[PDB]
Amino acid sequence: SGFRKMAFPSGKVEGCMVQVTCGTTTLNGLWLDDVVYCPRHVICNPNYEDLLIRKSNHNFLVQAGNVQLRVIGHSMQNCVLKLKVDTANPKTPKYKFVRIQPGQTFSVLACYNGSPSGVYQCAMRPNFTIKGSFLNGSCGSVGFNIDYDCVSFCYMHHMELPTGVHAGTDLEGNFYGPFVDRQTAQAAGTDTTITVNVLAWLYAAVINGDRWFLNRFTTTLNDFNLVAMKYNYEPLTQDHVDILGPLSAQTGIAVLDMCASLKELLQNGMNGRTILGSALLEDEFTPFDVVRQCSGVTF
Amino acid sequence: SGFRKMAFPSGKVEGCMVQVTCGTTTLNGLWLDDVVYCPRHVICTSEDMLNPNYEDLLIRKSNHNFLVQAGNVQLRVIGHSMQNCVLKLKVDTANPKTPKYKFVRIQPGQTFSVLACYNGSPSGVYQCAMRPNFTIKGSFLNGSCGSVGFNIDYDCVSFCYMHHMELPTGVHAGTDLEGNFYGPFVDRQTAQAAGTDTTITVNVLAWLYAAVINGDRWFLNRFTTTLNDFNLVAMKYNYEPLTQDHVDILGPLSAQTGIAVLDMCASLKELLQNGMNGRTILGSALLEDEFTPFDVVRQC
Ligand SMILES: CN(C)CCOc1ccc2cncc(NC(=O)Cc3cccc(Cl)c3)c2c1
Ligand SMILES: CN(C)CCOc1ccc2cncc(NC(=O)Cc3cccc(Cl)c3)c2c1
Ligand SMILES: [Cl-]
Repeated sequence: SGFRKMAFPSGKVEGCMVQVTCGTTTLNGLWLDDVVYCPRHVICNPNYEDLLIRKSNHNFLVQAGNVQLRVIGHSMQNCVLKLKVDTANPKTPKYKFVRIQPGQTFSVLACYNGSPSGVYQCAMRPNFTIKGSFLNGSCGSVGFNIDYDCVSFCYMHHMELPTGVHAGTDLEGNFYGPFVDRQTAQAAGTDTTITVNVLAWLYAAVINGDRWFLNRFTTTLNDFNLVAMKYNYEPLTQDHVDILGPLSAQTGIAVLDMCASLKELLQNGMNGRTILGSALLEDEFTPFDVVRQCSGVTF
Repeated sequence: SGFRKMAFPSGKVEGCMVQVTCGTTTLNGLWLDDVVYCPRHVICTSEDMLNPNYEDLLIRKSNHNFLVQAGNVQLRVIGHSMQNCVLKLKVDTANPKTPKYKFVRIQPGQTFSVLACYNGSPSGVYQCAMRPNFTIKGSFLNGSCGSVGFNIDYDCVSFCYMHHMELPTGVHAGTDLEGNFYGPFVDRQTAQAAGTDTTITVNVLAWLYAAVINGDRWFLNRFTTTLNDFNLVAMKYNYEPLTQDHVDILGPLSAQTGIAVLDMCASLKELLQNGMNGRTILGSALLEDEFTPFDVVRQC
């Protein structure tokens, strides 16, 4: 029993964190094989290729623990700077660079000065921002998932937006959202609730003995979406319905049956009650996260 | 900016998790130097659990009865002893991944990270607090026994908890790394219930200071209170009594924000009386008590 916001064990990622200094700027790098990846704004209207041509290898000070790494080359790929180093990381794990979709969750290893300080779980919002916990010096901190023994790197922190939310890129330097790496007026779009995740979390509550919100009713997918659109909820697709299949079979509650409960929770509230210790409807657990936490899959 | 429930990086602890098998039972062990620590109930059957005589069950065991597995490698047990509710298995190999560590006993209200394991393999990490009733609201399934709770302050891992059992209400009970249970619990299948739980008042106050640091002041009021008047109101909402130690410990946050501890106590009294009125504090619709004053100073 129990339901916590759970992160993947961070060990394979900790062995990759390095500190990158260029001039006055100091941020974090991800050392995989003989390449260190970090936000390109470490060299900072910035014409980045023009700023980079002026730089030489010995301008970038890379520090892995108490050891200095020697930069032997550098290139830029989108908004990430790739520093070729003289030493391959012996702690390099089995890895992939993956681009995630909004609604998908991942673990964040927050670092300052190449040293990991905390791990937390979070979701890529529909507006492409992440509601993270980051201070100055956290840039270059990475987001990941683990599949067996393969670490899938999906996010690298770049900046904080005026509302306190965070923006960054995949490990190929492509931003998530309509954001740019520079000092200019940028705002996060209006956010929406990840409907499929709230439903998965309602199924997790049923599995943990919380059934007060269930009813005898059902709904059509169109009628549910007409209601969901009124409450700033993401539209529920037939793919979402298919993906919720295993949880529906395990609990004996049809997806459109659980949708009718969510409909009543939106129109009438919780009435002083809680679900899984929460007074709000939680959307940062995917259907897979619910299944993994209620089966015990190890890494 | 931002405020998340954050766990310590689990890497130093992952390198210590092993699988311990004794007969039909399989649980997790903590391999530090040449010793593997695990719950002593690994020697028990489900029948034995009612009234087990551990000394009697252990005298009948030999080193080769305990199968210890570290990854794909089998460890050879060369000795065994019992210390309170923990079984200490002397192994022939010292763990090369052994970090700098301490065994610490925590007090209720203190937080720690839990690395949940099944079959000696870590599956997840989460942050949680030792409740005033000595239970932990964890996320544990069958096979999680032997999973540990820790804090990693600076370069040292301070082991403070080892999982032993789940209580009928879904909450968890365990020991410090010396085998001493937290709470009036026993490693026995007897009628045991968690006491009535209370809110960790000092932690809610620290979390209110964290919200002020992050720009949220809607909950503040022009009132102050005496410590006694605050505790008389707090008791009625099942809140732990706030002591003068708690007031002293909240000093740095009080100085940083410019809000006196008894002034913040006045906001909490009002919040307990009025609720949130559709508003949230740090993205929460409830008053959060699993962030200590030290956690707030570390994260903000
Ligand atoms: C001096 N004091 C006010 C600094 C604290 O500021 C902060 C505070 C919190 C931060 C959290 N994450 C990431 C930061 N970094 C940035 O957003 C830097 C930046 C600026 C313009 C464009 C880009 Cl791409 C990146 C954070 C900086
Ligand atoms: C359905 N049931 C028979 C399966 C087991 O379910 C569970 C489910 C969740 C569990 C979480 N933590 C720890 C468990 N283990 C124990 O409580 C084992 C035990 C029993 C009596 C006394 C002691 Cl000291 C220890 C959990 C077992
Ligand atoms: Cl303590």
